[PDB]
Amino acid sequence: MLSPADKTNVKAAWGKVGAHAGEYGAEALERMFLSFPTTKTAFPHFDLSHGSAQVKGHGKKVADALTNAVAHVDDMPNALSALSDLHAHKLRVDPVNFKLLSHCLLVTLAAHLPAEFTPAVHASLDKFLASVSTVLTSKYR
Amino acid sequence: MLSPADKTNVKAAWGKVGAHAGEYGAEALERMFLSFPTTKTAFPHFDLSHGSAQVKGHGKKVADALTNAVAHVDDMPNALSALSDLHAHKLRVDPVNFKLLSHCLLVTLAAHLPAEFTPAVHASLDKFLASVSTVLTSKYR
Amino acid sequence: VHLTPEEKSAVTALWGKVNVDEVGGEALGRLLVVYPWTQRFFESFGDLSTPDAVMGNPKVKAHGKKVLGAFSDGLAHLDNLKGTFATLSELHCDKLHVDPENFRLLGNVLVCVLAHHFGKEFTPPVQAAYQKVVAGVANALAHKYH
Amino acid sequence: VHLTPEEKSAVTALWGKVNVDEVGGEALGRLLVVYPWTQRFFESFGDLSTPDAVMGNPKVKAHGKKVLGAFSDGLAHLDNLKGTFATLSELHCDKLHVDPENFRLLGNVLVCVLAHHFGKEFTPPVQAAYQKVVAGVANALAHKYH
Ligand code: HEM
Ligand code: HEM
Ligand code: HEM
Ligand code: HEM
Repeated sequence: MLSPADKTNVKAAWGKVGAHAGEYGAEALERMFLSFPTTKTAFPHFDLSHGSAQVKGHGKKVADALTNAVAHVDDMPNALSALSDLHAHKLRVDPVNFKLLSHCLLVTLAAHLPAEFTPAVHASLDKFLASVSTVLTSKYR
Repeated sequence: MLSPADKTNVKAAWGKVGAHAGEYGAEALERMFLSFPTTKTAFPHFDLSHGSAQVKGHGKKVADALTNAVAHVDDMPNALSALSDLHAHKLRVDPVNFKLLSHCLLVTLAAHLPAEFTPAVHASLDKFLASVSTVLTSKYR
Repeated sequence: VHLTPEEKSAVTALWGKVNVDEVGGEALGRLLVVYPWTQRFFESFGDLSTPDAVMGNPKVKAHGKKVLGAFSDGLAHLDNLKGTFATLSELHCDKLHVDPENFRLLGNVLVCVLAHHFGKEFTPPVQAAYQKVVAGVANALAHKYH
Repeated sequence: VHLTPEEKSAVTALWGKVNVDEVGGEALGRLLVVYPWTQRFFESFGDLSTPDAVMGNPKVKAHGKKVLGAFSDGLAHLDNLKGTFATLSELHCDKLHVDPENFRLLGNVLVCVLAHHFGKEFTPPVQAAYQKVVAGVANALAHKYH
């Protein structure tokens, strides 16, 4: 459960990301693929070479979905309902992988927001992606 | 989220458990300490030897909170609030351990209730133990 | 893996009483029922909509015996699981795209099944030795992933 | 720890630029603020109720340096982590009673701190080398648990 303070922190930090979202989503993906290679089994149809257009396109989508969740932080389960059915019923990606991508999103954010990635903020962002992950995984069984 | 068939399967299984609840809780604890020795770090104050009285007593406590939760299966968060508080603010056991004990409770049930541990019932119980766990870790931060 | 002799021998004696056909069928099926997302890899097996259907599926049963058949052969090689399962890891990674986390899950289901079948004989010490074999097998199956 | 030589040089090269005293304190601080349950081990450290209380606590800073000093020392022995950390492993198990998952948590927070400090210089390839390193340190610290 997010606290008022968490929502404030997430809005602030995500606010400074701004129009870098897509770019930061693609980098998270690249980070994940290199640090945790078992995550690649979920993308066999993709070309995963550095600078790949599929990876870039996928980053934007992921980033847009996270921008939506921030715009709907008091109603995330309904705002992400659709994405949640998709993962549970079509994609069927193991849950363990959501933590790995969450970790990588934080690393990317930390790499790009020196001034905003304070401790309290890191704590809030980590609680946020943990909640996003929980919703997207809620209907797996 | 537990479906009605889940609640029905869990209720049936646990009902057969009957007066063996405490004996099975102690058994699961014992299988956990041996199978997953890192879990012993949470009980440096207990005598952990076979058949010791602290494990027995503790098995019953756990087993009773589980009976309570099956009886309040539609209202878990409320029924387990105090235990949820206790784990998050005092004991502060690492969330990762809940999965290990859960698994050992399933092995203990499979072992004692062969006719009742059908695949659908295995599924339901795994889901119930997972929800109990979620509830007991929901206030950690 | 780091298996004590009393451990090595608890594993071996029990496995001698295992009906690999029934046990592999029951393990793979329970995997598909208890963790439904694992059904992705087996779409072409048929109807997997209900536990009953899963459990009665012949391709699931035959697949279970093949899997447990290979597990069985690896138990004669506990000092070299990595070399024994090397080409199997490569295939699972490169041709089949199976997340290793699935191996871990199959392993725990397998431990539930052995318990179900053997009751009292599947004691806490016997179980601790099977958890080590099962993780060791999963680890070896994941070893060549890149 | 299976590390390529280019992985080993990228790790070492960056570590060359780290101020361990300060990074030691940042990482231990953030662990306690982000994963507040980990505070159950430092109740004698006084006030840990808000982030500045934690991050500014002199005992937290002094302990952070102590923790990262030994990590650092392990970076000079990447081929023998297990041996290098064996007495620390025993200690954390038998005296301190620290669950090993805590070593993984710290590992991940350290990677974020390195990325916070170094920015773009902490490239995807460099992070991946650091991930292998922090996992090996965590495994080595856990290895004598029993
Ligand atoms: C923060 C967590 C995640 C979010 C917000 C997210 C969001 C999305 C979105 C918006 C899509 C696009 C679906 C469409 O076309 O409308 C998608 C697809 C997909 N995601 Fe998830 N995703 C997340 C995590 C994951 C992770 C952990 C995995 C597994 C590693 C994953 C694997 C996939 C795959 C394989 C697709 C389909 C890609 C394709 O074939 O084009 N996602 N995700
Ligand atoms: C199935 C999930 C669990 C349930 C339902 C449960 C339930 C309980 C109950 C009823 C108590 C006694 C509280 C009291 O005296 O008022 C307790 C305490 C405790 N639990 Fe949890 N527990 C669970 C999982 C775990 C986890 C996995 C561990 C860590 C390995 C754990 C560690 C402890 C510890 C150390 C105590 C205090 C023991 C003592 O000093 O007597 N529990 N739990
Ligand atoms: C003890 C762990 C496991 C072992 C030893 C094992 C072994 C095998 C073997 C021997 C084959 C036959 C390959 C061939 O024909 O050359 C196979 C095929 C396969 N396995 Fe595994 N496996 C394990 C776990 C898993 C699990 C957990 C999954 C996914 C849930 C999985 C998915 C597959 C798939 C998709 C195939 C191909 C089936 C086909 O040809 O249609 N395996 N496995
Ligand atoms: C990189 C991993 C770590 C290393 C290399 C490390 C190393 C050390 C060292 C050198 C000491 C002092 C030894 C002594 O007092 O005799 C120490 C003490 C301690 N460590 Fe670890 N540590 C690590 C991670 C952790 C973390 C994750 C925790 C807990 C969440 C922890 C808890 C403690 C505690 C409680 C002490 C004793 C503090 C006191 O004096 O009151 N350590 N550690």
